[PDB]
Amino acid sequence: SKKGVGSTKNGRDSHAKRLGAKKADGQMIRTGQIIYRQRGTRVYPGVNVGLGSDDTLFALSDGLVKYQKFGPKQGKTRVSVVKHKL
Amino acid sequence: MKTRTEQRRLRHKRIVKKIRATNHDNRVVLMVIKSLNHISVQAWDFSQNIVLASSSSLALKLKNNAKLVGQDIADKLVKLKLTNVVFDTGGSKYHGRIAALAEAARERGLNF
Amino acid sequence: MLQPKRTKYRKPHNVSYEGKAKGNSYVAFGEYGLVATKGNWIDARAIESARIAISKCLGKTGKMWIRIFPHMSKTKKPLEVRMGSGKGNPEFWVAVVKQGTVMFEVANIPESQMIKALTRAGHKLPVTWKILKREE
Amino acid sequence: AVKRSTRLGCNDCREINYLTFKNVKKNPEKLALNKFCSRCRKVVVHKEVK
Amino acid sequence: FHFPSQSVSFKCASCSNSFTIESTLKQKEITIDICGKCHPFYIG
Amino acid sequence: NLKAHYQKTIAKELQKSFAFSSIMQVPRLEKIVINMGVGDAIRDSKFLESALNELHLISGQKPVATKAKNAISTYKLRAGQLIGCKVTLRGERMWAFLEKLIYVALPRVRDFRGLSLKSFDGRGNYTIGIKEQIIFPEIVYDDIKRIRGFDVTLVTSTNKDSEALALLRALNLPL
RNA sequence: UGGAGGUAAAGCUACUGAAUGUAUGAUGGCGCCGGCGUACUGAAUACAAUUAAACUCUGAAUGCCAUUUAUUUUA
RNA sequence: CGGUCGCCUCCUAAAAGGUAACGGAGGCGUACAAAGGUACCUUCAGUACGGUUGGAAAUCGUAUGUAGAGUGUAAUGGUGU
RNA sequence: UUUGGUGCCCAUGUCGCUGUGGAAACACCUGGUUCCAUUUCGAACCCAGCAGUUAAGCACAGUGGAGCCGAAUGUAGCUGCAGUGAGAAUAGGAAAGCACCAAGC
Repeated sequence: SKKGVGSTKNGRDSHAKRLGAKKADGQMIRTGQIIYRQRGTRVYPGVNVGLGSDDTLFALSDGLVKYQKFGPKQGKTRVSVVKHKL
Repeated sequence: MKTRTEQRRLRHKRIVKKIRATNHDNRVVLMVIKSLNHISVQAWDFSQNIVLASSSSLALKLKNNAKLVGQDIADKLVKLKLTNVVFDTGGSKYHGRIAALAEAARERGLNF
Repeated sequence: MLQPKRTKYRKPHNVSYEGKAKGNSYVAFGEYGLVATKGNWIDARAIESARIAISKCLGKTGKMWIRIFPHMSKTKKPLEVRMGSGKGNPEFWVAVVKQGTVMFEVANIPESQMIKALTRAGHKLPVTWKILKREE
Repeated sequence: AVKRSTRLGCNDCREINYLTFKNVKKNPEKLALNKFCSRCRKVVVHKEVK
Repeated sequence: FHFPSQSVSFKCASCSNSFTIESTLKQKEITIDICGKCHPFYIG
Repeated sequence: NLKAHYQKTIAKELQKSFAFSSIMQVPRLEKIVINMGVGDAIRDSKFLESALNELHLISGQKPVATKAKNAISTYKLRAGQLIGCKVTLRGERMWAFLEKLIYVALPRVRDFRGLSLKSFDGRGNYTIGIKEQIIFPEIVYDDIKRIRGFDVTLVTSTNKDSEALALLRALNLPL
């Protein structure tokens, strides 16, 4: 029958803001195009790339983008961009 | 916990990491190493991880002071069309022999 | 009965137990074990019943080993209430059972005694049990 | 729900030029700085105006 | 700055001995009645 | 000057006793440390002034304080509020403090029976605790009544405790 | 073909909270004169082995981002 | 009636991203004249040994140990020159 | 080759254990007056010199002791009775490798 069964006490949840992989290797990237969003630092800035105060990775010079693997147990990723060359 | 020698290598490494992460325009580097007896200088070009030339007191010159080493290697770089160099402190402080070398490099037409 | 004392969470989700078993696929300590040929959910009260039956039919001569333990806590919303209003309340602790893994094991007692003990303990479980010997 | 903003301007050119957070209960001494100005094209001293 | 003591002697009048590395300067050559050399149980 | 005495005779004496082929494998004193334990900073007696005063009157060297490095919720202690005092010294002061300890203070102990409990930690270090408050000549009476003493440490260049013991025994250390 | 990921599964001396047997038993409690036997509870250690949405030393396939060859639409 | 109405962290969310329920769990409506900027110097916590106050635990030296230390906070990620 | 210096690689490059060697050098070392220096002190930084040094750092040779990587087969999972391929662990491996400058063979 009817009964005041309530007491949820929690339904709160924050709006999810998209992040992660926004670009990939093999595409020409003009300067200023954001490549990877993250909360933290899981992709170290390599060469010819810049880091913004949100730790946001972006490019400075044109060229093809590539990822490299390194680290103490080979589990760290670097993003880099090379000039368009043959 | 260190040995006065690993510390020098460690601080040279922190400085090298700083120079490699900071650069957005390409300038050759002039590394300097001070030892117990004398000093040495090495002109390195980046983007290739190779070395143009070097100088020291081991080239049959007097030990330290010795500011002449701070000129000839400079003349080495200007003859290879390099005037935009960055001065590394190696694993030492910008003072004494290092400062003497820096002023020697400065006074013969180098820009840093 | 056999219950954990604290947990970082109070009401976790359920778990599927389809597919072949994981871990405890072979005997370890006892000489003769009881394997389960069906995955299901068993509470600690049935485990207690099986253990007391094993002990009573065993005597202070052999030894027995229990291979699993309830690590999960489901909920059961009280009776005659409407749907919603969050999750209910926990009232039992259950151990997931995957098919093809052993439940109880015994050793150090003649063959007829251990066989009858395992058969007596088997009917107390809601799974299709099967006897098994040590792999040697 | 606590007021923390404070406005700073110069004394040589007299315009409210900057805004900043400042706690009264932690800095009883009145803050003063030296900053650039957009009307005299130079760096001048700045104090808060209430 | 700080108490600037310098080279001052160190005598034992019961052992009649003099030594010096560093001592108090305000009273030159302080006298002491018992020391390690003077003490017979110190040596054994 | 005990420094020359050690550098010329005792060093070669121990090199010939422990017959080796290198002079610096022979043990050498590494550092001299003075450590003050202070507890009246939280009780608000003189705010560490007693330790600074005592260390000033004992040392021919400018004293400097040390701070707590832990969150100590026992009385009230966290990250600062200088407690204890610390001095590390080099050079002629090492031999000066050595000769002072071995000629003026320790032989003046009312109940002296030597100082040895195998206090070696096995990595070549010994620690000696001067118990009484005022026992040195450079420190004069009527200063403070807060109970505290001295904690000196003899440390050698190697990790072999036997060599350190031999060095200390050959340098006139009461044992 | 290149690349990102962190789930399916698998593992729990690779941390995180749960625990099973044995070998050591700390620390206890009981009894007993700092100390003692402990039909006993037992942290930490070595050995055999457990479970997970909020544990991960590790870790698929599929899908997704774009480039390559070829076909096709004019979307 | 009871609970909630905005924003943030993880899972639910099925390795792009995103996804709901009066789902599971927690926080926020600030703080910093320095914890911002820069130059320079320096590196875990704990544990053990040894010494006067000093006991589990103050402090000091050494050694060890591969983050159980810290990061103005809820959580996550990141961070061992 | 050795030998110091340093760059990317960061454990199959680690932690150690035992012997071997220092000409040129790197380091220990000799001292704090000159520049510089400690919350303090030539401990570290820095000066100016080379009496001694194989001890240590350092490099060789060994050491599979610890730590690390991990073969083949089989198997768990999934994509349409066949492809797909894990993890743990096993036999094994490993005492780094690739360039550059300078001295001297």
